[PDB]
Amino acid sequence: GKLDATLRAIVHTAAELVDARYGALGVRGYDHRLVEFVYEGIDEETRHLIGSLPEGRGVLGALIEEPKPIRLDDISRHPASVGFPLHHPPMRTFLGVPVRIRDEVFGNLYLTEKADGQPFSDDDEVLVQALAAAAGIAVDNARLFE
Amino acid sequence: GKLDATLRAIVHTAAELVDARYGALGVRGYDHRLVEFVYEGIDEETRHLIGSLPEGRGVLGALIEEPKPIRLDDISRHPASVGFPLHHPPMRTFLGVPVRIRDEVFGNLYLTEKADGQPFSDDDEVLVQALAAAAGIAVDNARLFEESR
Ligand code: HEM
Ligand code: HEM
Repeated sequence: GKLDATLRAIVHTAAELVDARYGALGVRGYDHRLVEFVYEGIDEETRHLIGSLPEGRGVLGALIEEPKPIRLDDISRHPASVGFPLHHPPMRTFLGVPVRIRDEVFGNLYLTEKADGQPFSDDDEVLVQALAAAAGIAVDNARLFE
Repeated sequence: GKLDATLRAIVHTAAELVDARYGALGVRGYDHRLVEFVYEGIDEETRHLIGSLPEGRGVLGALIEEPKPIRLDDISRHPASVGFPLHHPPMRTFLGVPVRIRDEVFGNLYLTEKADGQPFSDDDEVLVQALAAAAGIAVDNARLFEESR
C-alpha cells in the first residue's frame, strides 16, 4: 500500500546500504504482536518453511526494551539470543536499531550477514539509524497508534 | 562527524538501486548557496570543466519551491528546463525528490539516465523517497541549521 511499501523500501534500502544479505523490520502493536513485518533476502518459499513469525524474544526484545543500537560480530554471543527455528537461514553478524519518534518505539530494523564475514561498522550503524528514523516518521504519519 | 560520508553513501546507493548513471544531492544555506553538493557518475576532467556549481535555476528549483517528487521521461519537456552548461553530461530521464524533515526542506536528491533509456518507475521513486528522508534525518542530526536546535 503506502506504509507497507515504504517499510519494504527501507528494509531493501538499508540492506543495500550496509551490504547485508538479510534485513527485516517489524512493527508491533499494543499487544506486542506484529502489525507490520517486512523482510529481505529470503523468498516466499523459505518464508513459509520457517512457519511462525518471530516473537521478538531475544536480541530483538533487547532492542525494544533498549533504545540502543545493537551491533554484534556474532549474535549468539549476546545473553538474550535464543537462536533460530528450523529452516531459518543461519546468521552471525547483526546490526539492529529501534524504529522510533519522540519517546515512542514502534518496532525495529535489523540487518544480518554483511558481505563476507566482515563486521558491521559504525558507518553502517548511522545509516541504519537514519533509515529507522525514516521508518519512525512513516509509522507516525500512517498514525496507527493512539 | 560523518555527514558528508552519509550523503555520499545515500547518493551512491540511490543511483545503483534505481539504475541511474548519475545522481546528486544538494543542500543549500540560508543565503541560497550550496553547503553540501554530493554527486555520482562523473570524472574530474568534466567536474573541473563543468566549473560553476549549479544555481538551482530550473527543474531543480521546481523541486525546491514545491515538495513532491518529479519523475520525467525527458527533462527538456518540463516547462522549467534551463539546459546544461558545456561539458555537463546530457541527461534525459529525471527522478527527483525533496530532502526534508518536519516542515523543513534542506535540499533535493536526484537521479538521471536510468540505463537502457528506460523511464524511472513508482518503485524507483519510493526508494529514493526513503533515501531522501534518511538524508534529511542526517542533515537534521548534524545541527547544521537553527531549525534543528
Ligand atoms: C529475511 C530476513 C531475516 C532477518 C534479518 C532475521 C533476523 C533474525 C534474528 C537476528 C533472529 C535471532 C533471534 C535471537 O537469537 O534473539 C531471528 C530469529 C527468529 N526469526 Fe528471523 N530474520 C529474518 C527472517 C525471518 C522470517 C521470514 C521469519 C518467519 C516468518 C522469521 C522468524 C523468526 C523466528 C520465529 C525466530 C525465533 C525468535 C523469535 O521468535 O523472536 N525470521 N531472526
Ligand atoms: C553528476 C550528477 C548530476 C546530476 C544528476 C545533475 C543534474 C542536472 C539537471 C537535471 C540539470 C537541468 C536542470 C534543468 O534544466 O532544469 C542540471 C543543470 C546544471 N548542472 Fe547538473 N547534475 C549533475 C552534476 C553537476 C555538477 C558536478 C555540476 C557542477 C560542478 C553541475 C552543474 C550544473 C549547472 C550550472 C546546471 C544549470 C542549472 C543550474 O544552474 O541550476 N551539475 N544538472
